[PDB]
Amino acid sequence: NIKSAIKRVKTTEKAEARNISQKSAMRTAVKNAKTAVSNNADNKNELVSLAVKLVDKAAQSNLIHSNKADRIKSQLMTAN
Amino acid sequence: MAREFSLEKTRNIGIMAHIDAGKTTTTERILYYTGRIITITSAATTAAWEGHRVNIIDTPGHVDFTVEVERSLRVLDGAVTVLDAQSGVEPQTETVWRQATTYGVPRIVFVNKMDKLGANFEYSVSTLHDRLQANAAPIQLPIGAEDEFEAIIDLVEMKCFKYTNDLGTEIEEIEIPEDHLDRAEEARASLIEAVAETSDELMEKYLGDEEISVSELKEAIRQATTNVEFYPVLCGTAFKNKGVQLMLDAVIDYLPSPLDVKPIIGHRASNPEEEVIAKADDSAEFAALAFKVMTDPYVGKLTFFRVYSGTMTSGSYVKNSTKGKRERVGRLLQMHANSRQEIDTVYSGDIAAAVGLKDTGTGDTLCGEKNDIILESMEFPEPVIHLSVEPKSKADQDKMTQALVKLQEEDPTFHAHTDEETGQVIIGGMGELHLDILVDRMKKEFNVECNVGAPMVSYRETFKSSAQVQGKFSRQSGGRGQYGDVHIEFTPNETGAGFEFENAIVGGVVPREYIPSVEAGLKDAMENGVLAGYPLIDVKAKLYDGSYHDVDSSEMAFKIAASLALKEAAKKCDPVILEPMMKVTIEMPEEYMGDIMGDVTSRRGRVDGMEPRGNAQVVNAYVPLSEMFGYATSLRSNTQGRGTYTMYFDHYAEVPKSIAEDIIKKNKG
RNA sequence: AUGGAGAGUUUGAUCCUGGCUCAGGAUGAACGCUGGCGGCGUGCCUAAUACAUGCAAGUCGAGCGAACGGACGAGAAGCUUGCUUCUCUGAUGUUAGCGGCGGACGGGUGAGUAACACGUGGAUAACCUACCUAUAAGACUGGGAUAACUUCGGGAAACCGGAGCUAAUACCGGAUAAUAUUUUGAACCGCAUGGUUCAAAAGUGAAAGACGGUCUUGCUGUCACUUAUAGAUGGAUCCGCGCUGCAUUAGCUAGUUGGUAAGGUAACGGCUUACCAAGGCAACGAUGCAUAGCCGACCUGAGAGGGUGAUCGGCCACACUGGAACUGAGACACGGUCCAGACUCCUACGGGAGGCAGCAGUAGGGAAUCUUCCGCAAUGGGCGAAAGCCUGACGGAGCAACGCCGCGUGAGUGAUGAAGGUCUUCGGAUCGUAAAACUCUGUUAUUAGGGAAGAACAUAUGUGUAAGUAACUGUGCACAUCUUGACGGUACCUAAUCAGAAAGCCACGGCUAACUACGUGCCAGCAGCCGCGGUAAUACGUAGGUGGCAAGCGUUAUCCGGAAUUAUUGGGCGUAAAGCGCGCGUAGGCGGUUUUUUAAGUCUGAUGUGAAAGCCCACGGCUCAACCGUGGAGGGUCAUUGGAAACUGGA
Ligand SMILES: CC(=O)O[C@H]1C[C@@]2(C)[C@@H](C[C@@H](O)[C@H]3[C@@]4(C)CC[C@@H](O)[C@@H](C)[C@@H]4CC[C@@]32C)/C1=C(\CCC=C(C)C)C(=O)O
Ligand SMILES: Nc1nc2c(ncn2[C@@H]2O[C@H](COP(=O)(O)OP(=O)(O)O)[C@@H](O)[C@H]2O)c(=O)[nH]1
Ligand SMILES: [Mg+2]
Ligand SMILES: [Mg+2]
Ligand SMILES: [Mg+2]
Ligand SMILES: [Mg+2]
Ligand SMILES: [Mg+2]
Ligand SMILES: [Mg+2]
Ligand SMILES: [Mg+2]
Ligand SMILES: [Mg+2]
Ligand SMILES: [Mg+2]
Ligand SMILES: [Mg+2]
Ligand SMILES: [Mg+2]
Ligand SMILES: [Mg+2]
Repeated sequence: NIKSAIKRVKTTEKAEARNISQKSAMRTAVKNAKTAVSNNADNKNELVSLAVKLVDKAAQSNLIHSNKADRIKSQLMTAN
Repeated sequence: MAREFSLEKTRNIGIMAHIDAGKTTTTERILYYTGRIITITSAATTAAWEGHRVNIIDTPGHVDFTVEVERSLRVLDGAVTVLDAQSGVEPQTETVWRQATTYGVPRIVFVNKMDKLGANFEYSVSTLHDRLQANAAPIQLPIGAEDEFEAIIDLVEMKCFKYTNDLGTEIEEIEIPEDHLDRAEEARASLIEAVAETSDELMEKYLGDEEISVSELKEAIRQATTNVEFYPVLCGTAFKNKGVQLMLDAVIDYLPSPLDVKPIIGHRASNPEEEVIAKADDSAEFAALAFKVMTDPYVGKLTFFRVYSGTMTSGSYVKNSTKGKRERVGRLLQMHANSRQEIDTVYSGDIAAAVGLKDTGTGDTLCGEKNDIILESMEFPEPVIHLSVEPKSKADQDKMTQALVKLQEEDPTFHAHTDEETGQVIIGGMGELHLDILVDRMKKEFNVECNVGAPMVSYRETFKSSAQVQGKFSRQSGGRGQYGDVHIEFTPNETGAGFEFENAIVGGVVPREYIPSVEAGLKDAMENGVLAGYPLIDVKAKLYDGSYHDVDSSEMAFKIAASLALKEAAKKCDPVILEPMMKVTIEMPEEYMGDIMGDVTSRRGRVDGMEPRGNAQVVNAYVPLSEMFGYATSLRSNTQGRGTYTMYFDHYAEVPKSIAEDIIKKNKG
């Protein structure tokens, strides 16, 4: 094993933990927003805005691709 | 760069002794002490003692493994002969002593196992004097014997060492006790006389009644030892760590260096008559002798060699002048008590292992590329026991041959050859133990299960009675007609004279064209046995008459006639079976001569004679080769391992009635 | 026009047919014999067999805390003012750790793969792209942790946990910003689907500081950071055509083929799922089996063709076997992770570790293929602002007649045909101008001196100039100076000495250049074919001589040739091998005359491309040559486009 390889193991573990936390958060927000849009609720627009915020922040963190974020936003905002 | 130890400080030694005398204990203690401010493996181990490099080779004791002793003594400078205190000189001690003497190796004797019950230092020295006829004298005395053994009186310095524990530490250097003072002074006088028997200067100095100096007496002992005229005798117990330091001190003080030793003589490859002296000189040309070859599972094939003259660096090219090829010395290793170190260079008087030598067997010379010297090889004893070997599964015969080749390269004393007559492969070794170990190693290491037995004996036939006989073959009934007819007298020839064909034809009754054909037919028919299938020998065939047909006569017809003539001669002449008889020359002490002659006569042999030779006896006898199977073991049992013999085919003799009938029955069915 | 040779052998003899054999070239060759040197190349083709050992991937202190360290130089006199502590200052430096980038390149191998893998030509209005470049706009305001470190506990080791504390160019909240997303309107345009531009709004997150200059903490240089749009680079997908043997493999297919909807992806898409339908492929060879990386090229051939796919370059695939995802711009990752499997190793028996198809090397297999070498000086790459570090890439050296090319092993005179060998017709012939002897040279070799280029630089130091500045330091560019070589004191040059150290292999019956004497006597042996050998052997072995080659020469293996012996070029079927025993007839192949039309074939012009290296032609540089370099020409059954209509095809 190379020293840089061991270091990369550590840093990869850290990055994975952070990324999966953030991705789970954005997935939860997207699911909540989609449910609110599907069944009209007074919280619909605020939930959609939160979903879009987290989707775009994920795209900027590179958790999803820009085109993935665009598809999510397109479907969400067309439903809403 | 610069050798860490000089030629004057280098010591190449070998621990030799009888079985279970303490060679490996002594070597382990030596390595431990040199390695302190222990597994013993490899051909040689390099350590350091008091600023001296010490290469140690531990040898085997068994007469079956005399090849190791031979090949070690060839490249070693000094030897430590270990003796069991309770028994002194034993048969294998005598054997290794004679090998060291034939190689002119200085020796120091070490009486181990002083703590054992029955230990007797004086009796061990007396055995040295009597059994070996060696000018050995003690340079130490043991205070206490068996459990009482607790001090050693060094006699060169008249100083007593007291050992307070079995750990080998906390030795007290004290003055000789008063009660042992007289005995110590008498032993010193005896030692001085023994050395003076070789040194004239010392002899005059002692006769003058003047006091001998410590330095002068050390010098004298060193000179005598290096001349192989004096053996210093020490004592101790390697198991309980007493006397090992003194033994190493004596190794340093008395055993020679590659300088003190006599030079080495070799032959130019292109000028065999030319002689080349290879002295211990770094600046001289590089010449070394490869004395051991093994395979190490980590680093590959190792070639252990001793360098006599010159230097050589790892990662270079050398000449194998014996195989006349070029070898790449890739890596050079030296084995220490606990580890192997890679070493960049090797100097005269160093034993090392090369990694990368291909096709370099033991006894080969490795010389500089430009040089073409060939050092003196090693002579090893001829096989004393032979066994027909054969794989249990014929599908493994190729593996068996390859294993035999590798094993013959590993061990010079083990031989394998195919016998044409019998079509059997035979393996010759130094004894039953040797062959047993080799069989087991083939079975396991090489995964070739083999079975061994007594080698088949090729028998011969002959005619005991003379007779005139005739053979006549006619084949005119069908198609082409063939006629042959011959009249031949068959006579018992003088033993050993071979087949003799005589042509007493008168009047051309047998055309001269067909007579060679008759001879060829007789030869073929006698090659094929007439009684049990073995060739017929010692016969005079006199073709004295015959008939022929101007047309039907043919070479094949006359061959058929000769075949029928030999068939009727075998019917009419009472053939017997002959067996090879070996001229056996047995050498042993006179006290076993009766046993040896009794065994000879019990083997159906006859004692030809006896004769003194040196300090022993020689018995000459003729014994059947069949009855000579397993004779080495019986001889060693009869003579306490002191007896040796040689055998060579001498003539054929008639097999007794019962044995011949048994042969015949076996061959028939 | 640049280019094409045949011979032996079936018979008493002949012509024909027909196979066999030989003369040529080639090689990653192997073996036998032999062996002087130099230059340039090439060197595990077998076991994608297993691997000891060393090295092949790090770097950044000008991102960050901490630790070690201790100049310059403080204080008391031990009365030692030269040695001394801690109460300091502590600079030049070094590091384990967090963090950034790089570990996806470079290097190895050809196992798998018959497939859009590869080659060629196209398309993407179905796509992605870190570092680099250009332009524009920004870099605002706050916060919580954690490594390291200290402490406690458990371990043979691998190393593990509990508690406490601290940084950042690490992480996160908030603010403003969009050509990105939703909706509305408009303009233009295109290869269905749609593309480009403009105008309104709604949802909306980005960022960071480090080292300096001026010092007015205001301005500001370099580097670094963020968003958007372009360029470049790199990657992805699709399509026409081409690219292999077998029918003693004829049926295959059920997410299979299409549609609808959704999910998913950089992206279109049965890519996946639910529903509906029964489609899809196939004698123009589906399916199955076997084998195989493909190409540029290489060998051969007059060509057409045939064979091959080492070295070098491109593309692909793989990294003990199989699956998987993580991080990341990029991997489903040779020297990363997880799981399973096989195998191996260490252990204190509690438990741990590994993957040379990287460079050397070991064992094994094999007829057979090298050093566990030196250096980053050159080129290239990673990191860094830079010096510099790393780089088994690479540059070199070592070994091997393995190949090609070059030069040696002497030259002139030398009849007096010296000795001696072999033959003899006993005269003589021949080895033979060969030798001897006289004269000459030193390529080579030995000795002693001189000794390159490859080296550009970078950095550092001086100026000059250009953008910006309020002005500097800096940045770009230009001109100068110090320094930088593993090879290596090697190539090469000079001076002296000696013909002195340096020739072997095969063949000599015909093919096929080269003949005699002895020994043998169908024996020993030779042999590619025809054959030779039983007393006169140019064929067996030796000797002399001769022939061909020559540091090589022979043998074996394999490919093309000769072979028109699979015949398109360029053969045949009465009797030599070959007409189905003969009809009826399907697909396919082929098809009478004239007129008009189309332009699929056919012919012709232009454009793009067919990488580099290679082959051929020319020139230049190594003293020559091989070799190296530079231009040209060539190479498509290639694509787009414009023309002609006789022939084949269509109407
Ligand atoms: C000095 C040393 O190391 O000796 C060792 C080494 C030893 C001589 C061994 C006995 C025997 O295998 C030996 C032979 C000749 C056995 C045959 C081959 O394989 C040889 C290549 C091998 C070399 C040496 C070896 C391996 C030893 C013995 C004897 C052991 C005793 C008995 C009864 C079996 C010993 O240890 O004394
Ligand atoms: N009593 C006694 N036994 C000893 C001594 N030294 C060695 N031994 C034992 O004697 C035997 C000899 O064995 P080893 O040392 O292998 O000797 P080798 O046969 O010469 O190789 C072993 O059992 C040793 O332990 C000693 O000093 N005293
Ligand atoms: Mg022993
Ligand atoms: Mg394959
Ligand atoms: Mg041809
Ligand atoms: Mg990797
Ligand atoms: Mg690896
Ligand atoms: Mg390797
Ligand atoms: Mg082998
Ligand atoms: Mg042809
Ligand atoms: Mg016919
Ligand atoms: Mg017919
Ligand atoms: Mg028929
Ligand atoms: Mg080209």
